Amino acid sequence: MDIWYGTAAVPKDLDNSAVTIGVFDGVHRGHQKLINATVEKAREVGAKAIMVTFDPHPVSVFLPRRAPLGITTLAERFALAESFGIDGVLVIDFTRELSGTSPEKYVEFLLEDTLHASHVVVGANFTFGENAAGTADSLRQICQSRLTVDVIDLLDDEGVRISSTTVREFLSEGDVARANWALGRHFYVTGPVVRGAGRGGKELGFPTANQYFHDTVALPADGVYAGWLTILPTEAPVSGNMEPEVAYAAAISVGTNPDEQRSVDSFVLDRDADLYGHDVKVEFVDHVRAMEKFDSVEQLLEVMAKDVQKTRTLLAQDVQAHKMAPETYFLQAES
Amino acid sequence: MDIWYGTAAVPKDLDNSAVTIGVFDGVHRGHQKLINATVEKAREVGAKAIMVTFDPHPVSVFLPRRAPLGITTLAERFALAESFGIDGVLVIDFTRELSGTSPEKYVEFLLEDTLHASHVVVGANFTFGENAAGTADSLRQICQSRLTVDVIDLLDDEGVRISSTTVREFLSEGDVARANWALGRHFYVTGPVVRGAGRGGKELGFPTANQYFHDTVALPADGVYAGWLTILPTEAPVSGNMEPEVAYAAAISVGTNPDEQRSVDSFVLDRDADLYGHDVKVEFVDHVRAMEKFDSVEQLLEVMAKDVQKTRTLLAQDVQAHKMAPETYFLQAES
Amino acid sequence: MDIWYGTAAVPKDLDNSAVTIGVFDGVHRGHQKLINATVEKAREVGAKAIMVTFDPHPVSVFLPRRAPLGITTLAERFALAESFGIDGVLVIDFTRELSGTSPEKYVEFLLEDTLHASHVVVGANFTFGENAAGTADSLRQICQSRLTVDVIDLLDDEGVRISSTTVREFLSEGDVARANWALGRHFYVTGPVVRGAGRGGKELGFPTANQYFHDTVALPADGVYAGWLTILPTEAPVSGNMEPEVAYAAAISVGTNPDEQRSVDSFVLDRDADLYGHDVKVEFVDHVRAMEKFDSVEQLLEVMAKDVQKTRTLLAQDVQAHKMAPETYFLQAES
Amino acid sequence: MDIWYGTAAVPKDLDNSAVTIGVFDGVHRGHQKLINATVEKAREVGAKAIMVTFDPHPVSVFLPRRAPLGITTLAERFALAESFGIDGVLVIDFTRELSGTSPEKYVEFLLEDTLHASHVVVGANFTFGENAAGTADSLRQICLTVDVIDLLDDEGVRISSTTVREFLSEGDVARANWALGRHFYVTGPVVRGAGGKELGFPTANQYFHDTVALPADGVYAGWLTILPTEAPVSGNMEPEVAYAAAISVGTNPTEQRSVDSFVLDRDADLYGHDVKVEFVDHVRAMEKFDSVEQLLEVMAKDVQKTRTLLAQDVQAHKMAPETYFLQAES
Amino acid sequence: MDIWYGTAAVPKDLDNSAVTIGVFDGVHRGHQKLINATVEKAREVGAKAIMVTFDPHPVSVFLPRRAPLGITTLAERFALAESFGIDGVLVIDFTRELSGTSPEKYVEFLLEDTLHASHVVVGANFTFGENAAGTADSLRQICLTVDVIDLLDDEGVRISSTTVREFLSEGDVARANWALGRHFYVTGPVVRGAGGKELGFPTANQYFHDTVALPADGVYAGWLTILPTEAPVSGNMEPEVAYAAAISVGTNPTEQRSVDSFVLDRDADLYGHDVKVEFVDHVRAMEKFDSVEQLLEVMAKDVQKTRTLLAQDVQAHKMAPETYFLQAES
Amino acid sequence: MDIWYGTAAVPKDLDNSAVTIGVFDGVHRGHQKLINATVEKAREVGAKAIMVTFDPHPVSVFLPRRAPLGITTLAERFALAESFGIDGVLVIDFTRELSGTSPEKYVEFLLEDTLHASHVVVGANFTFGENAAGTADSLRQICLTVDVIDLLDDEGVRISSTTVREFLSEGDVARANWALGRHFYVTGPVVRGAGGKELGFPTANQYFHDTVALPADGVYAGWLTILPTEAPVSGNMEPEVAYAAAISVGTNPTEQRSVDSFVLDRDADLYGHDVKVEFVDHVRAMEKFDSVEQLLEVMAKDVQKTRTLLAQDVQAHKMAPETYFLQAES
Repeated sequence: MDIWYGTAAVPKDLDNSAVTIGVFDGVHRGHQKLINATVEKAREVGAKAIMVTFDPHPVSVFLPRRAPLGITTLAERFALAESFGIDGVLVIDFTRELSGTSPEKYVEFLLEDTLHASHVVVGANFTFGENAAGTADSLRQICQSRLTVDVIDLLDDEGVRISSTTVREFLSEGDVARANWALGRHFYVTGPVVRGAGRGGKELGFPTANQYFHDTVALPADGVYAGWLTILPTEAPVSGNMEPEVAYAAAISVGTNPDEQRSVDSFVLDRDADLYGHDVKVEFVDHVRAMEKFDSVEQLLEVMAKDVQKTRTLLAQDVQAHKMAPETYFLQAES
Repeated sequence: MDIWYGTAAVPKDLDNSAVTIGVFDGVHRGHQKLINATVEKAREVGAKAIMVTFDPHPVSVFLPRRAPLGITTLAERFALAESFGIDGVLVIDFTRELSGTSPEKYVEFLLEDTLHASHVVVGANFTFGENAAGTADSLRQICQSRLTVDVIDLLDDEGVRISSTTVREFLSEGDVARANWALGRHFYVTGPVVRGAGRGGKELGFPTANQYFHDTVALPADGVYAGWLTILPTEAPVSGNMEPEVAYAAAISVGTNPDEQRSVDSFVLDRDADLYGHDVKVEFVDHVRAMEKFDSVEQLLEVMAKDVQKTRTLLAQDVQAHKMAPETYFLQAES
Repeated sequence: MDIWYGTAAVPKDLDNSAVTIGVFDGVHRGHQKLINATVEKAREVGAKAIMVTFDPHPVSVFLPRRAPLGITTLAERFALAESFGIDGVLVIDFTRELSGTSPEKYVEFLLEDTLHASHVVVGANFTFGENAAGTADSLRQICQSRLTVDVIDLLDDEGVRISSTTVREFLSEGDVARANWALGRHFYVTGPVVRGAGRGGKELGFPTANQYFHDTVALPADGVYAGWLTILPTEAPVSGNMEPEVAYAAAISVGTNPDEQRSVDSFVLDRDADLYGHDVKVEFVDHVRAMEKFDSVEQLLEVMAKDVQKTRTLLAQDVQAHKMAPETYFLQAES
Repeated sequence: MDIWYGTAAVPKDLDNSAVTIGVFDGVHRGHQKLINATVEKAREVGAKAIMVTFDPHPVSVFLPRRAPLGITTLAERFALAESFGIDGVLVIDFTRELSGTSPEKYVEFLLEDTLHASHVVVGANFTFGENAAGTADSLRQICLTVDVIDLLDDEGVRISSTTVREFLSEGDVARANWALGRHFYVTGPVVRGAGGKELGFPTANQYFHDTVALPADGVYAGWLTILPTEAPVSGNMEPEVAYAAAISVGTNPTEQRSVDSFVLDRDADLYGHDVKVEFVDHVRAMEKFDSVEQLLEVMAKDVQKTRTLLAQDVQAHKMAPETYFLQAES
Repeated sequence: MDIWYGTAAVPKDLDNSAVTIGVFDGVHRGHQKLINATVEKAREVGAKAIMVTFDPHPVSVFLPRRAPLGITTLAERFALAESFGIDGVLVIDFTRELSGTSPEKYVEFLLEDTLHASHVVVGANFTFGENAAGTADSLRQICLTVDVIDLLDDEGVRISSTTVREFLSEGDVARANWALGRHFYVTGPVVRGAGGKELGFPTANQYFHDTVALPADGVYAGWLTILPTEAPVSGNMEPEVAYAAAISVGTNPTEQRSVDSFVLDRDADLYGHDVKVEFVDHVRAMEKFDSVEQLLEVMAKDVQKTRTLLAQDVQAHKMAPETYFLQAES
Repeated sequence: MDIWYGTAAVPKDLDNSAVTIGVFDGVHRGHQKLINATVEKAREVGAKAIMVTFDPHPVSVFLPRRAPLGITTLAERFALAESFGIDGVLVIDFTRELSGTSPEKYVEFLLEDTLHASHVVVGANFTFGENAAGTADSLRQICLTVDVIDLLDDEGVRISSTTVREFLSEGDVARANWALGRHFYVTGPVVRGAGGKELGFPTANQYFHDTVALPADGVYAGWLTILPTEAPVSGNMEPEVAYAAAISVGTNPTEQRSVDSFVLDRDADLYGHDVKVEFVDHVRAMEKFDSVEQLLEVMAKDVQKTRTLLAQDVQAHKMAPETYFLQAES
């Protein structure tokens, strides 16, 4: 999949495209409707399916450091776009271009001159141009004859509007199950594993993996979650009895540095391993409990054992729910 | 108007004075009663009207960094004193002098030896001398024969006690209208304009002016306010269509750095300007709304347009209320 | 009293001991039951009475920077142990040894090989060995024949469980009287006195002593307390009219730096002194009031005088309660 | 003078203009040659004299926080351009536009479509377009009359923003001033320091951010002016008069810079006012003091030396202020 | 290869082993002599080749934050040991064990009870036990065949972790590489910088913590490789190919280090990928730039010099990468 | 000894006194001449010997955070004054009083009204009143008998707070001690470091703020004393005995100072105790270590050198401690 930063990086000999445009933060189920429609039309006419997206977040251009939390990193947005069949992503920076352009010139410059589009797919909530004057309705009238426009309704399901906003609200409440339901997959983060408390292995109380994430990353509320930890493909040696590319059952503690840097510390069920130096994916399945303070090692280990018990039950159920479950996983029936 | 720092800076040949003594933070309507009485008596007897005030705040001498927030800067206290007819301000630093003096020696040294006063005006709540032993009643008895004393009742109006404390409470609640009512003018701050989000001009979403204030400055609660922005007299060129010395209608967003440094970002109605490098006065008129987070540029601009609508209405009313309104102003009837 | 850090520092020719094992944070009334039983048995058999304790806190090994607040410093734990008749303290660091040992090998290595114990005294809640598998019951069965075991019930009195946890809860609520009741003494801190607001002496509003404590130190909730300040033995000269080794009546303000560094500022009743450079012990007796903000020096001094009035009453009562009262004290009947 | 941020801010009805282009940092004597040529032409033809300049500094776009120190602020660059008769400044941000463009489309977009220029004045070192391909040579060929002006050499010294920054960093403010064609200055609010009659408390305390070019740490002779204000002044100073001053430039150790001004023969405290400090000559390097007696002695010597140096500056009145206060002795 | 943290992590059923012991920082050519001897023996006897190493660095236990800079990370130490055929690494933390022990009980506890060693390979400088009393001499007497290998001297230079750190600190990466027996490298994620087609925006921006040994600030010729990934790549680079690159090493002033790579003749942005940067030779010391023209000119000269140096590296292909991209000219 | 903060704290019924005035930082041998003369007179006449001193340092009032480093703390200044027989110290804060006053009213307010002095002893360098106008000369004329004592010169060296600070900054503690008339020392609480029997873990770890004068970074021979306490001591040290020690002075890089004491032939941990560290002579400059073997070797050499130097100090017993512990060998 091609990735272009700014209109000037798009190949001049681009022949034809079907285009979808949006922030696409999270690539949730509504976003997938736009992408699927774009891919389908591109196939039909023998064109490239192109996503136009935005980095930095358009809100951050007006209100620096008050933009919405990123449901996914830009990199994972690319990975998700590719997985749903996008052939190219054009990333637009509103501090560089297209911020002060009229709706008419926006379409002329972006859709026609740059992308040579024959079809554009946008959500009902789409806006564009100076002071957000262009709407989904405007785009339909501006693109009369010149190219076909498919405006897709926002997705309402089980009485909830699926949007980046609603996914962020679920995460903030610790309702990862509802977040997952709206995303169409397990919410996840990926990152390197650092040195933490003790060394991973025989001690139940030392995490298998310690990670830190910056305060622009959307994470579930502080607490303990059932989930799956996967060591991403690697030839580096692994300390202990975990293999790369397998989803291992884990109890995951999300915390906040006492400093809004967040910690994600994973306790892998029934395994003795230390994952320092590896890149790992952590997917969240369900909430287990709120954070609490411990007054003794005995009490700490007791609560950890209960976390393991409930995690095992939640994950045994997740494996059945199954469109989301991992293809290759490890979960023991008991300790 | 003369400004003296410490008793030693007062001219030795000072002939005669009528004196008022207090912190005078805010120079609110009660303070104005003390000042007006002092100016009147000074005129009658051909004397100088002198304010004795205190910097740092007397509370900060005992409890550093727990003094009350400054309603105005010391500099603006001077400007306000001058505007009500004070001829000289004596600024006393309790870390340097007069902290451990008996009431008797306080009067002897300050009022007689230093200021050569024939009249003193104080509020009913006045205290002085070591461990605050001197009261308004004490001053009357100590100054028998030697000089006349006028003790003025604290101001109660519309069932509220007008004091620096009550003004601070109104500001903290976001009730700038009540603060203004107690002050007898629009609450304001002045400062240099810095570089902020984007550049001021055609974009409705970029502030016309970005400012920052230290955490010792009393400001209204975080939120959006209707008010007036004035570029103070200057020969420096101005980017865009604002002229110096005119009060321009503005929607003002008061925020807090996510760090208790406060931001004041002003969106000037119907103008396209960037005020970087200029000193500006921002006066607050009324509360418009609480702060909120924005999930899209469309939503942000929508709320900003509603802020403008309500600001225009509040300011059209302010112009009529009129003892406070600015003498030279710009406010369009519509966008 | 001997203090050994780690098993390797214990004398190889140690002949015989009666041992008690625990964190012992606070050396509260329950802890004293364990210590008293250990001292008694050691005397009976002509052995050394040994405390095995832990630093860092065992919880901090698993959850760094989330361990419980220290009721006392390690140093004061030593001082308290000595005062109840302990002959030696062995300090174990679980990052260095005994963390991953089986219960059987824990007893073999620590109690037999290192301490040559003939008797061990533990609380009903005692655990030991890898993943806390050893209990008070396990210890009894493991030590069959080899050495006698006395397991002492946790102390319940007046419907409260006396534990380090309950003492910490009382302190956090500002209930120093209940904390004191559980400890069997006045809760106290000791530290050097630094330069603070003004200089101690004639001014009622300047503290006699300013102190700061790190955020790992358990202190009562922010507010004002009645208590006793003692200058610890010293030949250094003392500014003002306080003598070393006398408990002086004081109103103590506990605060928090606006930074979780805590301040303890003591206003010594009826004394004029500045304690810069001295080490001082501050013991808490009862809560007087919550913290408040002051808008004037008059108001500040008024509240301070009321603090003195209530402090004098609370301390006059404390002197009668008397098992805790200080042996040598200064408290005037009136100002 | 108008100020436009970006090409889209420029009025569409701009009928005609004479344009000069450059960073113009310091608006030194070489820059004045370009501006003077641009203004003379415009006033001759009744057209607007336009300066195209750059913020952030073009280097900082490639190397953030490794750009050269600002000889003046952008605000003072506007003030100086206006003082030399420029009618409009267009400020270009290379992170927003005119970066990836070729020389051909740079000239078409900027000079023709945006500014409708009939005349353009540039330095011999001028470059433009992607990879700095465009040169003063490349501009001439593309038609719009083009005046290319040699870089200024005087007394064997190349006058450039670089050579001015060198003089300042070395503490040689006299040479800096000679290259600038005026006294180097900074302007800013006065903050609280230590308050007067006492010789050792500064009349004014100021701090500056680390991107501001200042002379090397040391003591300098200069002039302090209170900028026009109706606000009251504590002590015996009046606004809009240049007062003789010994100026101590320092660094906050363990690079926020301090500029503390001791005004000669005046007893005043300038807290809250905006003040202009112009530097005339170097007096001495920084030193540490072990007693008050020593400090006050060296300060009296700073004053003596300052009087002499400023007396000379007044006589060679080309750069001296028009209304000033300076006593011959205490 | 297995990795065991502490003696208690080692399998109890470890029947037999050939062991080498040391800090092994950098796994330089002297270290390879020890590892090669340990591996040859084990493969001969069908036993496990074991490396006992130390984290934290033994010096840091006595002098926290005064330990020598890490030539490689502990992770790269594992990767290198595995590359030379080591079957297990035992990592010892001296704050947990083997510190207060005598030489006798060190050997008994570590080599006999834990590793069941029949052969041990150590450097002539090896010491152990409390107060570094144990020596290579003291090890021989205690029976387990012991091979003590002289420290490596080549071309009149002692090859040690110390001499490698010296070469790096001086900017002499060529000599560092000669002592290492490979190109010195670092690996890490690429972060955001300034985004391409523009020569002056780096292809990849990286930062490193202050315990990482890096060459002296300056510009170096090297190779950048995108580590194996299925993630998409922006621009015309493929994973697992070594691309020619001019690498600028810098320091965040007022010691976080930056490593910014300008990949020759490629237009790409490697944000979010993990990248290996190997250093071949020094090009130039750091310098400041006063214009874009100057910056781009020096960058073109960096590219020219880099092409030449890398051409030489390719020819002397002992340390050169197996699959690489390098153009003879623009 | 009484301690009064400000003139208003002094008892009104103070009937008579002999006064000395000065900063008295370090209470060096020149200061002792003034104090001795003041005490002898008072004890002769049965009056109080009074020292008027200054906090903050008078320089810091003019130049905050540019004052000279404190040779001792104010607390140790009180302790030293008391040790030389001073009956009261009056501490003057120049930001509170005696600043704007003339020489005449300074003497009237301080010496007559406040202290009721019949005798005053000052150094030849003494100044007072606004702008340091008052001198030792100006004091004599104003009647109160006045003894002005020359500054101390010995072995061709001027003994002053300045020359003591110079010796310390250079690492020449022997010369500092000679000028002081005692071993230079600091006192403070011992904090946690790395815990013993191990030679390389310090017996005591301390930190000091950046206003404390300390010798240059390096290793020194000295004595460590645990100050009187009933608190238990871990290991084989007793309170109130001076133990031989190798003392490492260091700086927290990227200026908090460390003082880490390795007590000879003792196995102890002094966490939580207050400790006095006195410096006798310089052993070596700081160096970096690349191995534990090297570190322990140099530490053994530090111990050997320390034994020799302290043996000499004991013999020339004028500055040596009265009760000490020092072994001739391990």
